Amino acid sequence: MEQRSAETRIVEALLERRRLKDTDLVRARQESGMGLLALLGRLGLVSERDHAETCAEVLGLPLVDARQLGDTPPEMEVQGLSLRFLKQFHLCPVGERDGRLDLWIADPYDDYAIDAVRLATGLPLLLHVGLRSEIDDLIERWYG
Ligand SMILES: C[As](C)(=O)[O-]
Repeated sequence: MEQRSAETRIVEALLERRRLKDTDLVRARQESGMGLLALLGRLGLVSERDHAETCAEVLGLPLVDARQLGDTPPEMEVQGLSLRFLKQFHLCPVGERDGRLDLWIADPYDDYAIDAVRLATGLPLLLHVGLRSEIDDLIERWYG
């Protein structure tokens, strides 16, 4: 159906909301490997909060914060996700309710990562956007 990419719509919304300066965006254009929004985050040009916010607006997804998560994992399995994978992709299973896996995710526009999670777990997902470092903190607190 194919109108514009989720990343493109997020970048456009960052500009329009003035969470990103057009001068900064023009300077950003690879090469660590690095997606555009990744590079903006790494150059210090978009805050984690405004990244999360905008991802949530564009994709219509709920936002979840660190107040909402307890000190140890809730219960449930969950297969196919190594601790390393969680850390690399910055996402974290946080619960299972009505036959769906609640997944806290930094980069909900990344269809490669999501399709990886869908295939590895074999579970239907419910995506919740979280600030990158908050997800990282929970992964470590809950594991390693
Ligand atoms: C470890 As889980 C599926 O119960 O957040």
